[PDB]
Amino acid sequence: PQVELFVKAGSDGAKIGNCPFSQRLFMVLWLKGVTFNVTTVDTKRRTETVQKLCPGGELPFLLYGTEVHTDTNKIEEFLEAVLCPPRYPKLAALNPESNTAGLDIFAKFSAYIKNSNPALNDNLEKGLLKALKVLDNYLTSPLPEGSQRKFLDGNELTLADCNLLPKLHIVQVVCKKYRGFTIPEAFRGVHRYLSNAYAREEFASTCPDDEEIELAYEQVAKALK
Repeated sequence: PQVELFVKAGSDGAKIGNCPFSQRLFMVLWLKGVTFNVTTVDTKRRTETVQKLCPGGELPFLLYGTEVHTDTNKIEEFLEAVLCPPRYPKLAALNPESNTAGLDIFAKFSAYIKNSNPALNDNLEKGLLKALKVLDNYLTSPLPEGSQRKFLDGNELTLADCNLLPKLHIVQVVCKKYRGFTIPEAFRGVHRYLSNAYAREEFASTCPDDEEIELAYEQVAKALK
């Protein structure tokens, strides 16, 4: 059945905009190998059909045949269940820990980048570094089930990566631009993971361009005074 994903539009009302939820679903659909289409939505000038398909304005959203699906988590669950073998590969992680590792980074980043007071930056930057180190330890330690492995759960991209990678990419782009902050080179696990991810088109190609991510954070990110 025809699959159509509706995602937020970026700065010019047309390009794909910054949104880790949209990118997560794009990655899942690409990894499944299903035929699908994508439609961008300018939250300041939505179309009639969209105004009707999704009255509440939640984005992203998905159309499966003629049925609308909302809530990124529920949409992902649905896709894993219905796009299944032998036609399409199972993307779920085997190690439960893969599904939480590094998830806390994004919130820590968000608090860190919204803060402008230098006294508080010392603490938030350290909390961000700490969360990055915990992820690094997960990536360097062998997994119970299934280190030098490429991704969170092994050598194949799973649903866990589809959630985390978009978020980490935003962290990197925004932190570098607005704070000159880079993920420590000391964190080899995190760096190898990001390099391995960037080599995969499913991630690289679904990243909005840096300026779009930067501009998405213009009224969020503050300079430290």
